[PDB]
Amino acid sequence: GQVQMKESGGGLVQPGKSLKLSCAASGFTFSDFWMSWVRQPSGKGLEWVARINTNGDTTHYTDDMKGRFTISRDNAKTTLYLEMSPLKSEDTAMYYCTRDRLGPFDYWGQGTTVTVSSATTKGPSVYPLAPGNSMVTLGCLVKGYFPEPVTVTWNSGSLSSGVHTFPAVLQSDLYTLSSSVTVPSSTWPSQTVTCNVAHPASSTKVDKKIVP
Amino acid sequence: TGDIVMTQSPAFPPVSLGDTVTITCQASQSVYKNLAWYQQKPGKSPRLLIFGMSSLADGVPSRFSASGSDKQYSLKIRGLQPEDAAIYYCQQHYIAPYTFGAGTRLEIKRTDAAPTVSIFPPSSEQLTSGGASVVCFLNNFYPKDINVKWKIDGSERQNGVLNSWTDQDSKDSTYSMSSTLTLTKDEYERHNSYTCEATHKTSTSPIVKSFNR
Amino acid sequence: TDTAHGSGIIPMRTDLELDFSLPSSASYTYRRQLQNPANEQEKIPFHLQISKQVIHAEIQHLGHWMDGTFNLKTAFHCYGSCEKYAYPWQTAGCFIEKDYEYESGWGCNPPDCPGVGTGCTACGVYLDKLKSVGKAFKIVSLRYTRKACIQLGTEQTCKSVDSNDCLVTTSVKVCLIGTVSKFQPSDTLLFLGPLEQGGLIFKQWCTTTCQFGDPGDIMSTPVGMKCPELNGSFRKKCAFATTPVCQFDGNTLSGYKRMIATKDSFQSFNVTEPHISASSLEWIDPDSSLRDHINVIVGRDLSFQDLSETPCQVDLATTSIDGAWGSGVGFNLVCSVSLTECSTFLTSIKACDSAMCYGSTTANLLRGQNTVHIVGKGGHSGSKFMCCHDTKCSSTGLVAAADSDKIFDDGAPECGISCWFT
Ligand SMILES: *[C@@H]1O[C@H](CO)[C@@H](O)[C@H](O)[C@H]1NC(C)=O
Repeated sequence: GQVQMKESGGGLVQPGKSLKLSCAASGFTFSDFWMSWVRQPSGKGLEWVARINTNGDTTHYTDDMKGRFTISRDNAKTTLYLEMSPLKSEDTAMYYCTRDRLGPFDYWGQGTTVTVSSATTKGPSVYPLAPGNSMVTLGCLVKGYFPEPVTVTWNSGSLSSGVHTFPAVLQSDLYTLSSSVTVPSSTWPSQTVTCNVAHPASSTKVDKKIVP
Repeated sequence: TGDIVMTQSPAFPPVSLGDTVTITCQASQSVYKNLAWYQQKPGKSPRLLIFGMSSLADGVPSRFSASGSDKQYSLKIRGLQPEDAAIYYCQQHYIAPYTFGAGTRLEIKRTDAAPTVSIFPPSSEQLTSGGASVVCFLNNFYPKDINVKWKIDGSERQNGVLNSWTDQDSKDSTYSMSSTLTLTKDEYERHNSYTCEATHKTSTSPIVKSFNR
Repeated sequence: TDTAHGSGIIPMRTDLELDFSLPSSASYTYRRQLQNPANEQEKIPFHLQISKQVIHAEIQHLGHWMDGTFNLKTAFHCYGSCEKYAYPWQTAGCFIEKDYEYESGWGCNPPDCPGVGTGCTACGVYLDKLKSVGKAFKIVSLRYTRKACIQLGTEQTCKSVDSNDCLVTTSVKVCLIGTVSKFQPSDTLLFLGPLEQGGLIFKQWCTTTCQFGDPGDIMSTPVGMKCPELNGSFRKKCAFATTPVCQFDGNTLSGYKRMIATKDSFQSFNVTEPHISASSLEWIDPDSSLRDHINVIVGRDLSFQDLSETPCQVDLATTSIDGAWGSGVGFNLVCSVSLTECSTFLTSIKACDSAMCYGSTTANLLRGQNTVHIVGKGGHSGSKFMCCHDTKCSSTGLVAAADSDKIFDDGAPECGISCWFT
């Protein structure tokens, strides 16, 4: 019924190593559409990368990546793949698997981040922010992590209203961001407000209860 | 390269809510009908809006429309809403390579709102790391032009501060800002009071929120 | 026994460039003999075979077009409100209701209900007899492909040339650059019956604001029914001491009825060899309403020495004939072509006589015996038709007693007036 596509296989690789990205599609006939990969840098325009036909005998690439990228598909499992040769620092972007209609792309996935740097993974640190009325606000600080991204939720994600996740700032190979939530004064500290932070690369999962 | 260039004009002035807006997309060559419009909300993935230069994509509200003459196309929106305030792209698919555009971001014009300021002292868990970080939140204000300033015992401090800004909200069309003054424990134990001031056009008098140690 | 029925000999002093405008349902056959400018007796064959146009259209399944019948009913109540009771039209497939809530005066009132501002007059327009009449698709993108084969000396190469691809070899290059098309994106193709019967083309197919009577008003989408609104307004016609009836002065005929009424005002099209999937619709247009621009270029560095060692020998013999030599009846000739010293060789055989050649047939011969049929129209009473290659023909021929969407261009000099009415 519904069309759903999810990317996976991204992260951090060294400048000169290989990496293969995967993308699982469901909800439509995977063996009847042309597939394509489209990446986008941090705050830049979209850039078409590759394209594959139904069976796999015709593959279109860009004049830049001459034999560096290799797109493939598996119709038995309805999966799309993108194998990459030793990468460079100019390939750091977020890759989307799209349903190419010989031209426009009518469906886009979530997208995975691919980072090509010579840095090492670093574990984050979650710090609660206690007040120091009418509508109280609380904070949750995630300091010193690498690389992007992270996931911040409140009470298993059932606090979407009044939430504010702020863009991180890069400080010499170390990111850090903060989240802000607003709840009525009758709920806190009457109820336990929990901040959930997740970091995929470092396999970090921290749940902190905000207390005065 | 001998590819077609899709000139998309950025920096569009803000428009009021509920009115009619029109974005243009110029082409270096006539592609005649092979034009698609996309929408990329802040943080989310792109979304196909219009294909074939006149055909609405599935799941797109009826208040969207597109047309255009030779190498000069437009995208019209009637009855603006706070949701569809994002970046829009145009793609041609007449001849290879199928190139994209630059991107045009909208901005809903609302009434001026006062920022909800708040300050937070460093936590006990952060003190174990050896450093201190004071957080000052400024949520739900308009417009985006705002200034922040830190005071340590009345003295001005404009170094070691890291601040970031959020895009326009898709629910109330407001902005937000988070500033963080990072110091060490050796310096944090020397002073007593810390103040976070803010200057916005909603009031010439700067709002003040401080705390003692 | 050979006869001067050769192909066009072209000296290769300069490069050979060609531009073609192939019709939609047309197959071209261009063949010559490239001559070495350093030796008159050194010639190599050059064959160019281009197939028909294959139209690939990524489409969007709009669903089924439904046809219904207009119906109007009226419901009156003395007390209460219009949003209190139910009506038989509210449970139909498509229905639009306009009610005059609390508008009960006295001039429109029946003999019963001596009240004012307390009744309810509801009017319901519904559609019944909903039956599918055709299938609709919306064009998202277009693609045109043609399969081309070249034969130069002893080399043979084939490829499916797209718009973003070219058949490029060491000496020949075939590109597909432009395509004049009758179809373009954002068009709506409607098939009333099966695919092979063709369909119609609609540009203003309603999508957002559909009204009863427009092309695409009632649609059977896979998600569910998509009912349109009406083109008109309601009114309450009433008399003294009578129940108020409801009138609707608007459009009554459905969208399918008006389409059948003015069907001649829409664009029609045919399809041949159709292939439809969940995402595409491939077919060959037989109306010859599309033109493809093909550029062919052969360099003059052919290296006539390499393409001369062990050429393709071809022997043939006429073995059967069937038909008449009359201009309109036609005859069928059977040739036994024997290809030697080559695995595969692309050429064409012609059915010629002492003077002219009334037919041709292109075939990719294999090493050994090959049976080739040639259709021809024309000839005279004493015309002894024979099978013929470039120059060599069969030893004997046969005599008779008492379009095809192919194009042949071999550059042969046709007979003048001496072969007309003889
Ligand atoms: C489709 O084929 C029929 C066969 O008689 C022909 O009359 C008609 O003109 C064709 N359609 C078009 C658009 O040429």
